[PDB]
Amino acid sequence: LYRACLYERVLLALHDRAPQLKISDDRLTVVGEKGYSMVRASHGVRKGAWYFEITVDEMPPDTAARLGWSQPLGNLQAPLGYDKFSYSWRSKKGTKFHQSIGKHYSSGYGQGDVLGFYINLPEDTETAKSLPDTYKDKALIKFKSYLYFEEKDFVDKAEKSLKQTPHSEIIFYKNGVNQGVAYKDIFEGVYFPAISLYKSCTVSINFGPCFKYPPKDLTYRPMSDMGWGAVVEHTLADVLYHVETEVDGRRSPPWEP
Amino acid sequence: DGTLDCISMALTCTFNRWGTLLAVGCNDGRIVIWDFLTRGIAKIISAHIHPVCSLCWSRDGHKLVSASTDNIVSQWDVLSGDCDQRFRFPSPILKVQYHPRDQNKVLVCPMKSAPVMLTLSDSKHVVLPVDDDSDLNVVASFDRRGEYIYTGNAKGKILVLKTDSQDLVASFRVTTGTSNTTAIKSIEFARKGSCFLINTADRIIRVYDGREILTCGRDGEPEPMQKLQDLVNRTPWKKCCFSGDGEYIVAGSARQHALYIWEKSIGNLVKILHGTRGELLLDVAWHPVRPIIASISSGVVSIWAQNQVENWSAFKELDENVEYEERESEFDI
Repeated sequence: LYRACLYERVLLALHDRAPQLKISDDRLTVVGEKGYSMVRASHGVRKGAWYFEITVDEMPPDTAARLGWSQPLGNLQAPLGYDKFSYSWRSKKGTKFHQSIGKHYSSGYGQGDVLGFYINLPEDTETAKSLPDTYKDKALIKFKSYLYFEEKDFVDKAEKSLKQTPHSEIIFYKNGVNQGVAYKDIFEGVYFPAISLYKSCTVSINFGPCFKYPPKDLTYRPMSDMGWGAVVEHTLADVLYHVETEVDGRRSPPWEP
Repeated sequence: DGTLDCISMALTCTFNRWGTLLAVGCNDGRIVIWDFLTRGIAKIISAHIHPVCSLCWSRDGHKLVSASTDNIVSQWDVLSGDCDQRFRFPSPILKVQYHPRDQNKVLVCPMKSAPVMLTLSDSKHVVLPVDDDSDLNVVASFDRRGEYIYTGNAKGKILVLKTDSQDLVASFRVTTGTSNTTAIKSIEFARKGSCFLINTADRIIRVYDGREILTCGRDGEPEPMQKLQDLVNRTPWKKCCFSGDGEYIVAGSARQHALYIWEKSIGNLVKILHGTRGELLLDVAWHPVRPIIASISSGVVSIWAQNQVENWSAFKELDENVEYEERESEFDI
């Protein structure tokens, strides 16, 4: 087996879209027909600082996309911010949306905005302060005409206590120009970049090597870099699980990395 | 679709001007004026010992002209039931018809003689002309306003005279298609507008617009507004009539006791109503301001109404599922 991903680059994963969510790989744009929906990228951040963009190609008045981040447990039919595990921006006026609450602690949005998205989560130390073990589930299925793998995802968290990940933040840019900080309070758990569609919204996510107004930081990582990082990590996850079940013993170096 | 047990020997009926009362003749020769709203008989008039085969209301509705089978025509006040006037002729009367804009005048179509227009004020009579002088069977009718007289013979010839001068203002013979004539069974007009219909022996109803006949002149080739028939059964039509508005036309198949309903503009068959297979259809009429239709068959009257979607279907009633149109702020606070 293996978790081989049907993607030439780190893109919006088709496995985590709603059945009412359409894609066009000419620009990998995403569109819908009725109400709101949510799609996510292939990768997912667990530590460090990183950055991506969204390019908007169509925004009629009855068309309002929302763009941001969301942890798993995020119902991909909801408009990216209806729960406490998602933090986005509404693309009518720059308005930060989280817990379905709109906040005007933000700049203004434009119809042809190439918006940059910077986000820094602490290392898994300050994220967990404990073991970040990744014992994975793997189940083989043969759907109608093709083979696929099932894994167990996380459960709806009843977390009502605020324990922000230390020194984590989110910054929003309009064409590189700092639109400002969006959310400093960031809950634990991995996050991934996500896009919510209203009726017929056309937007697309984009990585770093083809950027327009990139930050010159030496620490932040584009979408593709964290993408292949997570891909290699899950490769090693398959390696270690097949090791566990197949050969007696396991062993890992001095824990820190 | 609803009958009345309180009247017997129904032979001929006629709506009042507003479709509130119905005067039906009986075999005993009695007038039964029955009301729609109270759904009961309003009056009983001892008209004749002879059954009544022709009945017409006055414009004010206070007069009814009745024709017995004894060739006895008589005018009756609807409030009192008295025989206002009474006349008798040879060649027993086939039909009477008040003049729509002058109730003093009334046209009469007899069996073998030409139709004659009489007045009630003066017991005079004007014999209307006959084209072929040998028809012996000519139906005649006023138009919607009583300005012209349409006379159709057993030989398909159609004369349009002016009601005052009896002068030939238009003429044409209807065809059986190839080259032949057909017995003009009846001429009907619309109480609204100018469209009229002809029932003929070919079992084909021909709908025209009288203005087109007037502009067609004498001895012309006016085409019908519509041609209507039972292409399936080729059934004769004992009696036909327009709708009150004049956009629906009904025919009574006495052959199989059914009712065909077509439109005027398109002419497509609206529907069919089936009566008792054992009943012999005799008389047909439409409510002048209602989708209600009175039928007389085997001495029994039946009523055919037409209701809307409501009377139980009135939340906001819809027919087909509706996809909810989600908004931009549909999930916003």
